[PDB]
Amino acid sequence: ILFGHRYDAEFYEKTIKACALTIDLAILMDGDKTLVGEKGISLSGGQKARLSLARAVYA
Amino acid sequence: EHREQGKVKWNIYLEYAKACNPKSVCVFILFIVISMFLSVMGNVWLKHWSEVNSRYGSNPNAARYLAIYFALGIGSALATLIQTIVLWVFCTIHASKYLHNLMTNSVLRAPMTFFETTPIGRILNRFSNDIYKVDALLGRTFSQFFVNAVKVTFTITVICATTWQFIFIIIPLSVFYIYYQQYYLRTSRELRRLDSITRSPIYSHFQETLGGLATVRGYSQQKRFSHINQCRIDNNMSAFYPSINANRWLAYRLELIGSIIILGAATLSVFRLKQGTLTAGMVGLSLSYALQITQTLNWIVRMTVEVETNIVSVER
Amino acid sequence: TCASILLLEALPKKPLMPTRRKPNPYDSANIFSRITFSWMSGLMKTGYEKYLVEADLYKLPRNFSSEELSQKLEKNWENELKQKSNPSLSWAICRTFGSKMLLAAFFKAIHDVLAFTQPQLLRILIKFVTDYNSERQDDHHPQKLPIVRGFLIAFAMFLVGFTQTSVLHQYFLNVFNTGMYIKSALTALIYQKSLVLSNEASGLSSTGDIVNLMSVDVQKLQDLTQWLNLIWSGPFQIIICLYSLYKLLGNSMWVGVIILVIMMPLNSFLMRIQKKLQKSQMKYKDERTRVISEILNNIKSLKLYAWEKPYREKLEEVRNNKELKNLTKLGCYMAVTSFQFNIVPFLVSCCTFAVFVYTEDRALTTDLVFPALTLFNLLSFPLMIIPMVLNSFIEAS
Amino acid sequence: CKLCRSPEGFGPISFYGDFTQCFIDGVILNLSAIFMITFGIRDLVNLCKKKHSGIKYRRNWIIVSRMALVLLEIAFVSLASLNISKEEAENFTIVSQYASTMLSLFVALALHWIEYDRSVVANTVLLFYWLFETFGNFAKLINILIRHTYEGIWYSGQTGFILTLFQVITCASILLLEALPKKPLMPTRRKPNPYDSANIFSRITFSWMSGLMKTGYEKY
Ligand SMILES: CCCCCCCCCCCCCCCCCCCC(=O)O[C@H](COC(=O)CCCCCCCCCCCCCC)COP(=O)(O)OCCN
Ligand SMILES: CCC/C=C/C/C=C/CCCCCCCC(=O)O[C@H](COC(=O)CCCCCCCCCCCCCC)COP(=O)(O)OCCN
Ligand SMILES: CCCCCCCCCCCCCCCC(=O)OC[C@H](COP(=O)(O)O)OC(=O)CCCCCCCCCCCCCCC
Ligand SMILES: CCCCCCCCCCCCCCCC(=O)OC[C@H](COP(=O)(O)O)OC(=O)CCCCCCCCCCCCCCC
Repeated sequence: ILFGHRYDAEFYEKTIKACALTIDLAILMDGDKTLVGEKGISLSGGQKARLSLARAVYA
Repeated sequence: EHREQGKVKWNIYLEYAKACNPKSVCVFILFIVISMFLSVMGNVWLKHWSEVNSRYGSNPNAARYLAIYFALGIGSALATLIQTIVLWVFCTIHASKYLHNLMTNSVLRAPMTFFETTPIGRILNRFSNDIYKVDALLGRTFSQFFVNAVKVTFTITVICATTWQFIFIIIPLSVFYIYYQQYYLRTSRELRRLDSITRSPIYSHFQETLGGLATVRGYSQQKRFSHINQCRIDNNMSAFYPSINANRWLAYRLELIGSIIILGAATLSVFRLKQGTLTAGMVGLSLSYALQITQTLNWIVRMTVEVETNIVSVER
Repeated sequence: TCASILLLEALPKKPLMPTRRKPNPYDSANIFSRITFSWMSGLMKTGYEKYLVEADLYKLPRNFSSEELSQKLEKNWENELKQKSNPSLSWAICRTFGSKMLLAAFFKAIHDVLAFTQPQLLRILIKFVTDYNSERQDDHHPQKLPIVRGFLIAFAMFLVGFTQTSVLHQYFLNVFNTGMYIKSALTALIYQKSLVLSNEASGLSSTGDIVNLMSVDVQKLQDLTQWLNLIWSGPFQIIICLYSLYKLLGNSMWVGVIILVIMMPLNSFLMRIQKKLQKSQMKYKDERTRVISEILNNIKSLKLYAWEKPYREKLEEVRNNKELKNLTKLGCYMAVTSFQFNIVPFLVSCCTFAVFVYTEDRALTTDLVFPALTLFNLLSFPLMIIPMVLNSFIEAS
Repeated sequence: CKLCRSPEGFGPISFYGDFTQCFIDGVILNLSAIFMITFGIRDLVNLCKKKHSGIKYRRNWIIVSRMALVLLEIAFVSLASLNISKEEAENFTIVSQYASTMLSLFVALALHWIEYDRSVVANTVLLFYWLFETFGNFAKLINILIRHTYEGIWYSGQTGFILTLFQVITCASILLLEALPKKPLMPTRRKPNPYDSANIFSRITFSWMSGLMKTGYEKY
């Protein structure tokens, strides 16, 4: 999500909630600290699209 | 904050030696010794023959000396052949058969809680790689270690037969050799592991970048992704630089040990000469072996490394 | 006094008065530690004590940064592309990194010279012992041989060995650094080129292929650098061997040279057999691993049916028959190649002594004999490895 | 009464200024060897009994060179013991010196091995043993060489001279490797005093004050 952009907690939380990612991030064993598996097989297609949107927005 | 190094797991070596029939292991060592004894006796015969050619101004009775020399050399060659055949047919194959049988019986008889507890990849890996290693690599490395250990024992024996005060030279150098061999046996494995660990991230990051190429260019994250690539590299090279200068370190010390062995053999042989009881044959033989000793010291050290690398497979 | 001053230069650290990983000691090591590689002693201790982790490794030396190397090679690559009608990446890399390979060539030249001096000191010491005894038996007239010469030949053997080692490992230091430079630079250039590569081009060349450029091809250039110096130091190390051995044995050396040459094709044939049969063994291993993989992934139902007995039988049939017959065959060809390596260094010398004895009226004396064994030992290596060098060179091309 | 068969008797100072051979072997090196036995055995026992395990000093090129050079000195002493002529074998001073010094060398080897792990300071009896040995052997070298230059003959053969010269070099090296090398250690208050971490040679030359002599020269 950060993709090299410096972390601001307020904006990051705002983007996580704006993407409605919060629900899908809660399912992660470590939330935003969960590592996505090799080649990205650890996440759903729509969830990955939402994550890409999150990166774009947090940029 | 760190994990101490561990002494060697000798029980693992004895379980492998019990896998191979230890009588067959004794036979295999016996034929290494016979191979080396016939080699060194071939050179002793060569020393005698050349001394004969030297006192008599020309080569007398050549066919006899040459036939016996050839006989001893072929005896060494056939001892090596029988040695390797025993190693494979009797020792290594029997051990691989026994270990795979034992592991399959145990794995199958394990309760399902075992399969639930452990990942399947961690079992498939042991059934593929840890078995292939004991199939081939481990037998070969024990061959190349015992052949060379016996070779060093016999070069030292022949040099000490020529000038017995060489044992006094080899004991201090034994201490240095063991120290160098111990340090290398551990840091070489560590640094080689670190090289193999840090290698993959370069290519994994590269596949990732090739997948995300258009997005990287889009956000113009090119400079950051390039810097990540260069950090992956420089990390790999910072693990590789030691992994190679470790060999340079080792080999330099062992070649000093070999040069000091040449100096000791030559000077003690010349002291024997001054005492009047040296013949050109003794110095030629002793010193030929002393010239060969350095590469066999290096073989021994590197085969200790390889044996330690491949014996954790028997452990697992 | 000079020994003391030399020690006070070499040993003493220079003191200094009043989470990152430390700078590399190759930068803080005087030429004597750069020669004896004794700056590695600290990392050799650390690894002997504790399990090393990426934080224990000293950072890279001054000029190892992939940034610096990539820019250094990129300047020359652009000069090649904008200057020559037929730009050649080979000459780009050469312009950039051939200085160290010339220096390593110098050290390899010295090392070969000394490697073939050692048999000459051996021949000289044997000849000296012969003469010294031949005089003392007469005694038991003026300017008779001194025993000192024996000790000075011994000390010259030590000096040759020691300087040989120093020059050899600076040769290795330089070629391996040049391999590291070439890989650290081509890896970064491959990355930065992919980042500007067109989409259609990157689609034409698969991603697997493009990452093999960096995973394989650059490793084969790096592996080339280790061997590139043998393209001349194999011929040099054979020429001076043949000359020494000719001046020693006469034209009876040619029998030994012929035997080694003709054992080279047989050696390569067996090497091909060995790799072929190892690959076949690996594929039988893959077969047994498929059997195991299905057994394990099906373990629940397998244990429910108690079908683990027949599946054990199937697994063990696969192993015992296919994999173990193949492995015993591999063991027998291992025996054949071990026999070859034991006998050929013998057979070369035995045959050349036979031809010497029956052709020359000279006496096959000790000083002819044992230097001949040493020289044939030295000659085996270049003949044994020129194949691997040319193989590496065509792969690198 | 008279345990020596040399015409130049136990007289501590010979006609030349040197110590006689009987004196060097009989009292200098013999008392050095007995000093090592008597006190190195004591220190060895105490260092074993003080603790089950060491303080984890890092085994080093220095400890391996001390052990190698001690074994080398054992080699030279054994070669000298064999170089004894039938005449010298009747010299009780010579034979006793060689037997006693071999026994002391074994004690010294054990004491190096234990000391390295167990003691912060380079051990006192080791340092003084190698300083008595480097001096007994250097005065034996001087004795042999003076006898050569004036009387024309080596009293142990030129090989005995060579062994003595190597003993001088070896013992000097071992003495330096005791004295100079710091013992390394592996992984706001003011620091502990170096008088506690200074071997008897630094306690004698007060060379533990050098650090504070530097600091005061640099800064107030
Ligand atoms: C900062 C600068 C200073 C720092 C130095 C600190 C440490 C000092 C070390 C230097 C010591 C200087 C010693 C001077 C050298 C003495 C040379 C003696 C040579 C000599 O006298 O000639 C021959 C002696 O014979 C012989 O063979 C005798 C050989 C041995 C002589 C005994 C000397 C003992 C003292 C030297 C040892 C010092 C080493 C200290 C570790 C006799 O010749 P001839 O003409 O009479 O022949 C006639 C035959 N009929
Ligand atoms: C100057 C020249 C000197 C010449 C010397 C002569 C040398 C002769 C050969 C010796 C060279 C290598 C010495 C090994 C040092 C060593 O052992 O040190 C060991 C490491 O040894 C090895 O890793 C490999 C030893 C292999 C032994 C094989 C045992 C039998 C196996 C049975 C299987 C055989 C059947 C195969 C078909 C570590 O110990 P430490 O961790 O406890 O460390 C304990 C410290 N706390
Ligand atoms: C012909 C006569 C010439 C006179 C003497 C010639 C010898 C040449 C002297 C070169 C000095 C060597 C360079 C080493 C630099 C260095 O140590 O540098 C000190 C290094 C530390 O690395 P640095 O160079 O970065 O400081 O020491 C170490 O940490 C490890 C030591 C190296 C391990 C090898 C052990 C060798 C043991 C030596 C045997 C001792 C016996 C002594 C009595 C006989
Ligand atoms: C009769 C022949 C005997 C053979 C040799 C006998 C000499 C006895 C050897 C004793 C060793 C001395 C103890 C010193 C301990 C120590 O240094 O210990 C090292 C000390 C540090 O203190 P520590 O003891 O606590 O470690 O070093 C220093 O910090 C300062 C050094 C002392 C300052 C004086 C400088 C003297 C310079 C010497 C001249 C060099 C010339 C060499 C070539 C000729």
